[PDB]
Amino acid sequence: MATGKIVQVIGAVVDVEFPQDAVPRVYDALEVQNGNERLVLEVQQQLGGGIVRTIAMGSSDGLRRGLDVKDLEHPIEVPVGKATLGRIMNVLGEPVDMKGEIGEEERWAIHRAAPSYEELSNSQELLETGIKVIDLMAPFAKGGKVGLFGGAGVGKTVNMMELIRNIAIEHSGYSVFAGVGERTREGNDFYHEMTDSNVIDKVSLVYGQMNEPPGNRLRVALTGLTMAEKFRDEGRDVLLFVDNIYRYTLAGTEVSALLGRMPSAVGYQPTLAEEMGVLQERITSTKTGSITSVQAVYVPADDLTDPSPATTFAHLDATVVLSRQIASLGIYPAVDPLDSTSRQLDPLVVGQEHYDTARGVQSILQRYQELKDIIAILGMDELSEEDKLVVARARKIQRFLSQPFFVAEVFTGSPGKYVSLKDTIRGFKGIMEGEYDHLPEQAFYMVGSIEEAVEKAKKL
Amino acid sequence: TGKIVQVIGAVVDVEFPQDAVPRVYDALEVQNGNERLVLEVQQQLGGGIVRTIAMGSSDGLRRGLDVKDLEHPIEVPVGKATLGRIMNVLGEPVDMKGEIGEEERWAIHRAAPSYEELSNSQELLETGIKVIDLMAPFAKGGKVGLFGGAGVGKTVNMMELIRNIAIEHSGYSVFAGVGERTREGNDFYHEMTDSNVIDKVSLVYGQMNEPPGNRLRVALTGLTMAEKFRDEGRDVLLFVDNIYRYTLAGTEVSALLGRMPSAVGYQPTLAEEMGVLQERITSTKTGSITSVQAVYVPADDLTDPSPATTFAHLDATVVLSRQIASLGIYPAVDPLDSTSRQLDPLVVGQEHYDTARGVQSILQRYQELKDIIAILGMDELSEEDKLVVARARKIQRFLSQPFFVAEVFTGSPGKYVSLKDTIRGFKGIMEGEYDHLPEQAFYMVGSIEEAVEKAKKL
Amino acid sequence: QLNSTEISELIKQRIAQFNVVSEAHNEGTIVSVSDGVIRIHGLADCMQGEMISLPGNRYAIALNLERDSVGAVVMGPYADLAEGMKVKCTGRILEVPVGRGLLGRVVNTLGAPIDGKGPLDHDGFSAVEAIAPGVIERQSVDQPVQTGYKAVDSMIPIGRGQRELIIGDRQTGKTALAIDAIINQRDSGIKCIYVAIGQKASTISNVVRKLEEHGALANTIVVVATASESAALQYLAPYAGCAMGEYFRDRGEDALIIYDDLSKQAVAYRQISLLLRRPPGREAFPGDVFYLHSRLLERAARVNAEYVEAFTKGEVKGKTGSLTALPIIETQAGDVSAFVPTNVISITDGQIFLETNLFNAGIRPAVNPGISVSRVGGAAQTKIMKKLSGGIRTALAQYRELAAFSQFASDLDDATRKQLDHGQKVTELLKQKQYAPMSVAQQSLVLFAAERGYLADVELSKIGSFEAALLAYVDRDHAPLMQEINQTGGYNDEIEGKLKGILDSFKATQ
Amino acid sequence: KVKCTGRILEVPVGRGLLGRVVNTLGAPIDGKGPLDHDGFSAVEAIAPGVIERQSVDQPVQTGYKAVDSMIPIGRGQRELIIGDR
Amino acid sequence: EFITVARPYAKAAFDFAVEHQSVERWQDMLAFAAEVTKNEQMAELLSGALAPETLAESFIAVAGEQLDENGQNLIRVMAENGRLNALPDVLEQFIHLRAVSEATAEVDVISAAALSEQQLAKISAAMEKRLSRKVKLNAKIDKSVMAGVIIRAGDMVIDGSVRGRLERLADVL
Ligand SMILES: Nc1ncnc2c1ncn2[C@@H]1O[C@H](COP(=O)(O)OP(=O)(O)OP(=O)(O)O)[C@@H](O)[C@H]1O
Ligand SMILES: Nc1ncnc2c1ncn2[C@@H]1O[C@H](COP(=O)(O)OP(=O)(O)O)[C@@H](O)[C@H]1O
Ligand SMILES: Nc1ncnc2c1ncn2[C@@H]1O[C@H](COP(=O)(O)OP(=O)(O)O)[C@@H](O)[C@H]1O
Ligand SMILES: [Mg+2]
Ligand SMILES: [Mg+2]
Repeated sequence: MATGKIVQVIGAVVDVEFPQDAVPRVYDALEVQNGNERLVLEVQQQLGGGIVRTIAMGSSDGLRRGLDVKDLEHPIEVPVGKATLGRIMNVLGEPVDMKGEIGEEERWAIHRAAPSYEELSNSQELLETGIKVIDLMAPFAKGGKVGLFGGAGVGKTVNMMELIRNIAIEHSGYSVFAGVGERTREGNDFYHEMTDSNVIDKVSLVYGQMNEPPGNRLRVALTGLTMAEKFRDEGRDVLLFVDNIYRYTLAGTEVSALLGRMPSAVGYQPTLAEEMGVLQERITSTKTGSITSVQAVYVPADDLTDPSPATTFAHLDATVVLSRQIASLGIYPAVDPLDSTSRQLDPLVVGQEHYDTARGVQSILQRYQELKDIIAILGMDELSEEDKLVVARARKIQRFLSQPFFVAEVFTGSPGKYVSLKDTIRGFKGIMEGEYDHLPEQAFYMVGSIEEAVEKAKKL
Repeated sequence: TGKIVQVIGAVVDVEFPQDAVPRVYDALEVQNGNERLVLEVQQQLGGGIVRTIAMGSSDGLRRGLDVKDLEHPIEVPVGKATLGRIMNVLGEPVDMKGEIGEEERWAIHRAAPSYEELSNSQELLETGIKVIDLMAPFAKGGKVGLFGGAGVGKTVNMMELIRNIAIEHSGYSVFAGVGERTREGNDFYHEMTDSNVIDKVSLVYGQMNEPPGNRLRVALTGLTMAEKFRDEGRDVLLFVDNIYRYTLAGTEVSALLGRMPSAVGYQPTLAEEMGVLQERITSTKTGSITSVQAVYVPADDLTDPSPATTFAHLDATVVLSRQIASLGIYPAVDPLDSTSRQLDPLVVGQEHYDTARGVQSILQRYQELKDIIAILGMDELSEEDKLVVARARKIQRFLSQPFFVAEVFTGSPGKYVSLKDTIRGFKGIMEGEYDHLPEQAFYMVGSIEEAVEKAKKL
Repeated sequence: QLNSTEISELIKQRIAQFNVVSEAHNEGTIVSVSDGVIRIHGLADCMQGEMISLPGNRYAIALNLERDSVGAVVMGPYADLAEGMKVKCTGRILEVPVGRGLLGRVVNTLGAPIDGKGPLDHDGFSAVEAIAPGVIERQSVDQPVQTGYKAVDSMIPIGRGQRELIIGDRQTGKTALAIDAIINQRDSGIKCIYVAIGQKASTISNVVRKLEEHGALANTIVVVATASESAALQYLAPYAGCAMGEYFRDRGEDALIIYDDLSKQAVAYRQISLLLRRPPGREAFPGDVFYLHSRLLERAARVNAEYVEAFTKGEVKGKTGSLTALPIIETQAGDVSAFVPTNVISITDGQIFLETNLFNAGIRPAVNPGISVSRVGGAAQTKIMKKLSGGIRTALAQYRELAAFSQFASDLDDATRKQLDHGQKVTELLKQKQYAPMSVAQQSLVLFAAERGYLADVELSKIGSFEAALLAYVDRDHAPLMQEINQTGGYNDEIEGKLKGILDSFKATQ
Repeated sequence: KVKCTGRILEVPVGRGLLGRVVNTLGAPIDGKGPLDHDGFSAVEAIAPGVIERQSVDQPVQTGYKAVDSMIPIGRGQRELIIGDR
Repeated sequence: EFITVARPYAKAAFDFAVEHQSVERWQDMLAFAAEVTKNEQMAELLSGALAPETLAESFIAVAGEQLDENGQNLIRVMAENGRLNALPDVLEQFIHLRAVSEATAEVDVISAAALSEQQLAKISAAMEKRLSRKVKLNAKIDKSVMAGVIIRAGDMVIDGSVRGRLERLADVL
């Protein structure tokens, strides 16, 4: 039985009037017959006299005043669980994929409180991703946040696919990919590249792209997160990918402007630092499971002080920078090891040996960065006999960082490798302290453990 | 007689019969719980409604309370009776001593003296500070203002001026602490009481814990005591520890009074609210007020509307800067921005004027060279430009001075420098007779004869 | 022409009988709900600042008593509320539970426990909003508050009753220095309080279990308002922490309170102020943002014994209480010429500025001299520390600027080869490891054998092992005065002689 | 109660104003007694039209080498003096 | 114009009048108040800055033919809000609300000359089938129509006038 009446329509904002006692609550979902298609409205404010101001999860065109509105007694609810693996859905949990229907057993509301204080895991742990550069220079905390800062062409998608693969095969978790406010072309070719790599069976996709009304681009991230939470409750370790969190911030700004709230520090909404925390606070390790998150980040005008980057960096635990220079060198993954950062490189968190190994590698590479500039203007033979050795070890460290991925075989043919942390610690200790000096630099390129480097040097 | 009908933070709306509505600065009284709260009416709306600012904490006020119409403005004790004592914004005693023995009480809202009643004086006043009375000398009965951001030295300087003039001075003195730390008010009070000079200094405090109304009206209630001492024919010293907090306390209240905001948030009436106060603190033909005002500048922005509109009301403006303070060069005065009405050859003599202008000229020339030194290094400079650079750095060091009040931040003894010695030293540096000493010989010394000694010990 | 929250059925109730005040003044009804702000109709008895009780177990704070309705903010999840809910006014101004039974608990901003250990053993309730002691009730701060850090106890001394800003960029050791200053009070009679505003819950749980490991948790109260929680809780949390510390202050005891981020209390208050449609000022902050922090930090004070007598009705005769505050501020890109950082620099006494460049270069804690100051100064220090460390911060203020200007070469080598090796080794020996607090004796001997030579020629750059051997030699054999120079703080020639003797006695064996 | 005069702000004017200090309403404030004005003039008025003007071809001398040589001012000219404090 | 401010007051007055079975009396009470609102002297008083309470009493006095429930409460509530000038609209909304619950429509007809009362009764019975209400026709004699009739039923209109067809033809060309 419908009970409300549409009273206003201004852009994507719809006001509906209910009996004085039946007023919906704040985040409840209403629905309307916009012609033949049904339309879902998410309430945003309760005004006086039974009026309720909501935002349309769809196209607002065609709505009359006085249309009948039906009050669903619950927030937006989406399917969760195994049934959603390999599918594609929109904010409302509807298959935009055309493989039919989702046979979910259960549905969850996208809005809920973060884990309680006594519910968090009283421990701190690393996530072995299996990638040498990330595991060494920027380890992942199980339940932390990670930023991806590279541009395009640098292979970001292959990095995400390798993570999706390794978290499923080597660990025993699943993954959710929430694409908020990004090109539809990239989501289509990402789905196709994932089905051409047999990882689609292990990831659940949710999309709100640039062509979507503001509310979809706002709530898609909460849909992805609430699926990741159902995977967490089952006792698993989950990976959640957010394809651009800056667009989540920007869609919150658009919705705030539509509701008519005063502009904050740089025009952003006044609720910026709370809208961000309400998302990022649900991504935590718990004593039943954990959700780790990888978030592609975009910095407006290359300004690390702008309120959006400034608010995002408060939550990230690690930061991986992708550089085109490293890719032009033919090194993949193209992770820049000097700027890549993690706050788990704390000798009491990860240990003294790992910490000092990473610091040594970094010092060697940032010395090579200047010896390269000296060479570029004075020639090789100006360097002293000591610098000529640090260059020789730098050019080998710089190549032992490359790796073959199980998903990159279509490019390099190599079977792809998963490298344990202690083994890469061993390998870089070796290369760094002069051991393995007696083999050429090409013996380290695109190889797994250092024993495979010595055996390749044998074959070479 | 009337009843509260609204409470928005610091502002309160009161309804009266239309035949009894109060006037536009009268005081009103409310029984807030068990305490007694005073409201000052700011506006007469229609219908008999009146908008007021609470001279106290606003919490606990119900709407519908009865309020009592005092038919006179806020009035404070004044005169001899108020000398060795601390007072509230309402003129109530705030030290634990008994009541004040005043015979007369004055309303804190008063008109400025007439134009034919003013007086102007060239009589230079000496301070033991090199930079201040070289670059920005000020005269008996004039206005001085210390501009700076946060942490740059405004209070350590005002206290040095107090020590160097206010003790070896005959007449009375008044200190108004408008929205500053209570710790510093207690320290000042105990310093005065332990120097047996408290019998000449009258204190008022509206420190930064107080609600907006106290910080708003405390400066006026202090100016009223200064004015009473002036009208008795005396000559008075008036120290205002932060006048910016007088305008700020207005801004906080401005929006609640229903006034559309102006340029950077300030109230529309910023320049009138400031001029109505600054213009009654002046010397007259019956008496003179020599005043020192600290003037906080927010975010170090000297172009913010409040400093910009305050610059016009002062005779001597001493501008402190954070860049100089970060070099350890206290007092951190910027000599390329401090100025004075009295820095004219017909007032200070030709030698002083020429010395000050030469100092300015070569510090400005060094400013013009800094940007090329940053890029190319100091080796590209002409042979005579290296000399102006070195002499400019030596002047910048010699402008520093140790203070008797800073004797607890560093250990150095305080130094008092006479005007003759400072011009004798700067004229010596400028013409190169001290070119052979290192820069460190000039850091934190008194006269130049102490720099020549410090050079021997490196 | 706009409506003013007068609606059909409320007008109908007034139609039934105009004087509805014949009904209870004790209660009203919610009329609208938006982003945590609530409008209530009725509540003729409400007073500003009052706690209004909502269905469930929740409270709102009455901010506005307008002509016909009360504007309030909800202290908790607000989405559960709806129009027409009956609401009752408790006749209490906002008050938090307080007492010494809170020590070792983790509590919500409303004093509701958040650990699993059950209810509170609080003494009573005290108002969250108060006016600090007057100017005549204060007393001069002249007692030392000891942090474990050789750098700050020397350059930036702190004193019971003082207020030290800890300001710096993100990830520069602010919380490290704060919780280490808390840990160092484990056995010095001075209570601790840590209030975390806007911090993500993993961090707070980690620091709580870290405090528990080192045995400090039994001595501290933890107040938490995490990043997920309503803006009203984040904005009112530090006032609850201050109200909890002010109890010990007013009983003539000592407390040290740490506000983990005032730069996020400011943001929560800006959110609340902009949702209430107030005109913003510089950087979009409200006009009264200064008055937000001042009336808070002005409550950290040291009070004379007459005030403690007048407060406790005579019961604690002749002891002086104090509350020491250390607020933390985060500044973007290292600039301090910003609105809120400069607002707080204009309120606290001292200023410990932690620099990102030093922090990356390995100099930790990255206490930047020349910018950092202590406005209380040597009055806070034990006279030994005061005399040994006379003017070195201003020495480094110029050492830094000169090493920055004279980049091409060490020219004019009069003594710069000694000056800029002394000033290098001093920096190198101020370096320290966290969770390793050095008592005043260990700091004092180390400072004496750096500050008047004895190590300006020997640039050995093996300083960590040298000092770890020195402090071990003096503990095992060479000194029982390590429990005398740390009991008094005295600076005699008779003890200077013993210090020189032990100095050379150790020296002759390295 | 308020009564509306049909008048518009007028101010004293004349040669007797010459050498006096006067407030914006024409009242003396120097204390040297009343004004020897020559009637009153309207504060708000209309400037002379296009055809009533004449070309500026007469100098008004500042006595400053920097201005009179390179930024001349003529009788009837409007010259802004603009700068910082 | 204050339709939007009058909606709540009209809805409250009507929703109260049906709890007390006196819609018909309330309508004329509001009509009296709507007329007093128009006087040239009363319109001068309503503009002045009197206190809402005494301004409400200065309005009760000129209308004693009012219930305790109706005048002495509604006028006071509207005075507290300063809404009294809205009374002429609070009336119309009230009428409209009534016509909704009573399932009635005030269809208007326009013609060049009187209709035969067979035409008009057919119009009534036909509109009552087009709509789902008891219609209440009122005619207007407008000469510019010349022939035929305009039937206006709120925002719906059916135009059969020869002028409308003529100027439609003029735009077919
Ligand atoms: N003296 C020190 N020596 C070595 N490492 C240190 C020292 N102090 C702090 N650290 C390390 O620096 C890291 C960051 O410090 P911390 O988290 O306290 O900074 P913060 O001010 O809390 O930053 P934010 O609160 O913005 O995250 C910590 O992991 C800690 O291990
Ligand atoms: N691990 C890898 N091994 C080999 N080649 C790689 C690897 N990662 C990336 N590449 C190369 O880099 C290219 C980057 O293209 P693409 O992944 O589409 O960039 P982006 O995904 O950022 O748009 C890949 O098509 C592939 O040729
Ligand atoms: N001559 C000086 N010697 C040493 N420190 C000084 C001197 N002048 C100012 N300062 C410094 O100024 C700091 C800030 O205090 P103050 O000058 O009162 O600040 P504000 O200008 O904000 O009132 C003091 O802690 C002190 O170190
Ligand atoms: Mg000060
Ligand atoms: Mg921290």
